Amino acid sequence: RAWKQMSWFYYQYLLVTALYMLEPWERTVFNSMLVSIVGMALYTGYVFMPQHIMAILHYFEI
Amino acid sequence: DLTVKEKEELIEEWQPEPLVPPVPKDHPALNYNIVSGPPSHKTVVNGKECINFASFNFLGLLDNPRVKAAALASLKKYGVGTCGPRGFYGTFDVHLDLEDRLAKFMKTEEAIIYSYGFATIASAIPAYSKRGDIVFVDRAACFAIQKGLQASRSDIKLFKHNDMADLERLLKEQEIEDQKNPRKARVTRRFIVVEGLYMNTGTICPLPELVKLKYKYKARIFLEESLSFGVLGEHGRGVTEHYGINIDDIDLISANMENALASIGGFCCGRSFVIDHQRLSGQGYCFSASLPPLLAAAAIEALNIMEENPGIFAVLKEKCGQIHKALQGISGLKVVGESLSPAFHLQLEESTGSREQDVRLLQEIVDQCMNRSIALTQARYLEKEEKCLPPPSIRVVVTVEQTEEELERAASTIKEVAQAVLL
Amino acid sequence: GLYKRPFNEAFEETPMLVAVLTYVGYGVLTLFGYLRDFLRYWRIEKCHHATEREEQKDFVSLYQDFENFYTRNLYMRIRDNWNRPICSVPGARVDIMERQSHDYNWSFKYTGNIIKGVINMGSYNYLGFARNTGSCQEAAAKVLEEYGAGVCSTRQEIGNLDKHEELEELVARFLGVEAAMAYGMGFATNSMNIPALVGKGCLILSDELNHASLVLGARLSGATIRIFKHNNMQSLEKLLKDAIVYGQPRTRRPWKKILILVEGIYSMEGSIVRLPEVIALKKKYKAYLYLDEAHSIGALGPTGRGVVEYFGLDPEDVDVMMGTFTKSFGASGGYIGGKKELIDYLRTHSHSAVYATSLSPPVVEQIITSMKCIMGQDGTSLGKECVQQLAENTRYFRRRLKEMGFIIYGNEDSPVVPLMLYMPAKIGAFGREMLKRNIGVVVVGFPATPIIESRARFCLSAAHTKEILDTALKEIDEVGDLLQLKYSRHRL
Repeated sequence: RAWKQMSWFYYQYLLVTALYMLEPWERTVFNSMLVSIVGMALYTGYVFMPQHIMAILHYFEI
Repeated sequence: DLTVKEKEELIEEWQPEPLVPPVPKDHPALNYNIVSGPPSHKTVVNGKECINFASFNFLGLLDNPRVKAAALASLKKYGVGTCGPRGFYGTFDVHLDLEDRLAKFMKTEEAIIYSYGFATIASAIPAYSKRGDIVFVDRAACFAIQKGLQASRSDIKLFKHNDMADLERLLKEQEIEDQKNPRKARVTRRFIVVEGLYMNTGTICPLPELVKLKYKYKARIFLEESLSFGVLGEHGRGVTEHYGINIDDIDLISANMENALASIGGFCCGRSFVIDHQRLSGQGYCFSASLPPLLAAAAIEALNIMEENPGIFAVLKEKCGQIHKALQGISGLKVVGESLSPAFHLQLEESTGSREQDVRLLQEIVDQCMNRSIALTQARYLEKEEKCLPPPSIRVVVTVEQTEEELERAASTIKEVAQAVLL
Repeated sequence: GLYKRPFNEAFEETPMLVAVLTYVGYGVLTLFGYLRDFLRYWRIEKCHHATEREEQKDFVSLYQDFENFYTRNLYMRIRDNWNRPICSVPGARVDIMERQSHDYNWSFKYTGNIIKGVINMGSYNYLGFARNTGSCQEAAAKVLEEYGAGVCSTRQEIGNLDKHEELEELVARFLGVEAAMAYGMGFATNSMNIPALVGKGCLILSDELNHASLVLGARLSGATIRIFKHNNMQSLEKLLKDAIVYGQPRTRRPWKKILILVEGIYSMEGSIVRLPEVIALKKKYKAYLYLDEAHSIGALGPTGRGVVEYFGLDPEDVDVMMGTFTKSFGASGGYIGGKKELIDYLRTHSHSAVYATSLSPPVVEQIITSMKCIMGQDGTSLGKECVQQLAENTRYFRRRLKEMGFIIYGNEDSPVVPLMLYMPAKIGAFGREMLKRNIGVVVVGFPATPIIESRARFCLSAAHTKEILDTALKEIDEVGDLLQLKYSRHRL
């Protein structure tokens, strides 16, 4: 049942970001750019931002 | 500035004009002709039986039993109303079949259907021409073309009727203006809006010279073929059929299905590159309901009848020639038009000073003819609105239905009546 | 301006998050449109577009690229929701020809199959006079057999028939005005008869959300045009005061006339005009009123006479009453009603009366029979039942959708129900998801409506029965859960 939930979440992502309209290669281009930017932000956060905030967030989630 | 007291008394004092000015009692257009029945050949006008020389029904397809049966079958299938625009559940299969039939009939890639004969050209012109463009339109063009040119805000430059030296002069002057400012010249579009057979005058345009001018001065061409669509050429494809001009040269060809095909509507045909823009930028298309199915089916059946035998065009041509030849020699009137033209005009040779007296003379002639069983009509114009107002004139319309004897009687009746009244 | 019965309307505002996501979606589409345009220009990808012929390459380009930007990159992606062909009478249930595309909506191929029994909510038959059987159809068939289809000349010359006179006097008795005139097209009615009434030196106070025909009619005449906010009567009063006090723009001369262009029901918004306040203002400031009643002439009022009967007012107060037969009576046409002098002036000085062809004789008989049915001439009780059923349908549908959690615009009595989607992808998604479940709806977007407010408009009818409405409500509820379309913070 979790797979149906995740497919629905992806469908909502497509509806919100207007990727529903676009052809599959355009979707792949957008997703690649998004994950590249996410990785860049993660690396920059690792270089400078303290991990203490991450530990606090993990404790709050747990 | 102004006090509240001053503004209140200003609002109190103001008295606006009446909504509509008073109309004189003796206005000819105020009285309407009541046709008791269909406006067919041998009709009844004002209670008097008359032979119809006034209605634009060239091929006699108005009361053809095949056309009526086709329209009745379509009415039984769909009904009378479309109940929506072409965008919103108002596109039927008959509309697509009719568009395809017109595209195949005119040897053209695409055609588009408007639901009213005025709106087709009055919405075709504003779509392609915007503010800042140059338009070279003929002096003697119908009201629909003028309103289409007014709806767009381009620059309109009239030229003399069927004068190609004057179009050369205008296009050369615009060439100099282009040389002065190349930056604007690169973004200014030139159009030439002409008509195949002119309703006002009754003459025909010189397409060969117009096409050479298009290819010399890079100015596109729009053609209106209201009268010449179903009457000119061997297979009745218009004036491009008449001259032999390749239809690809003409960029847009607009006509109305109301004269020859005898069903309400209009259409515009051209390449897909040109036509497809009208489906979104055509106001008469996007913002109005579609053609009722029965009218579209009647148009399709009329197209079938025209395609089955093209001899009716030849018989119409010979009838026009014969009546035009017989109408020559009136003592007080003169014929304005060409032999090949179905609908031409009779105008006074020596016109009195006032236009109202000329209209009164022509209407007395029309009434005296109508008492003798010939239903003539007089061309009706808006005096104030028209850019170039033609002289008052009686309209003569010829049909494949009117036999030779009826044409001879009409000619002799007009001769007697005009020579009596002008005496 | 006094309302004898309450005037309850609601226009709930766009939530902040939904507006932000709408802007993000439009931005993504804009960037990918720029990318596709760049690829197409450099021929890296083949173009499914027509090109100007090689003999016309050195001509000035007919279309400026930026002009068609919205159409190629945004409208084309969801073009399948519009121009859907039908092959049946547009009753409660319609037959849609099935079509498919293999190059992403650039060209459509018709598959053999036909979708049967589609619940229809895009057609305008409020009173359910769109049927292929009935007394209207028999009368139209008889007139088609006798008079033929289409007339071949203008009204002034030979195209004036006895049917036209019968229809005009019938309309005059219908509305309650002294005289009326009929035209072959409502768009033509507006665009040809607004320029006759006013000219240069007259002011036209137009609504914000007026139809394209009214705007075109105002543009064709030389009158100065000013715009007031949609049903903001304080704004109308301010513009009236300023126009009367100051005068013409360059030379501060008084105006010749002031004409107020309004509508009965605004189709997109679904809001009924505040007519009593407009009449109070026009009586206080000596203005003229042009009331367009395309959507309200059949739907609204206890006996289907329009807004002037819905509010209980007097038809003599309104100077010009335009109207269209396409919506309710089921036949194409248009009309203007007013006093005798106005109608005589229009009969003499109207563009369509001089240059345009009359109505078709088969259509005028359908109109005549529909009107005689509505106002009780036929002897049957179809006129009362149709209006009562339409009112009940409107109440039921609007109540049920509002208590599901959707955002609905407009007055609670208007039969047009605009549901709000707010997002560009959901415009296509809603249409496709509805059609999969055998409901046809009209989704409109950026050109007809503002950029943020995207809506699906349901046009209810007296043809829809309670079972059709219940089925439609179930399917709309399920699709709303699917697409997360319940943006209402008030009720659920």
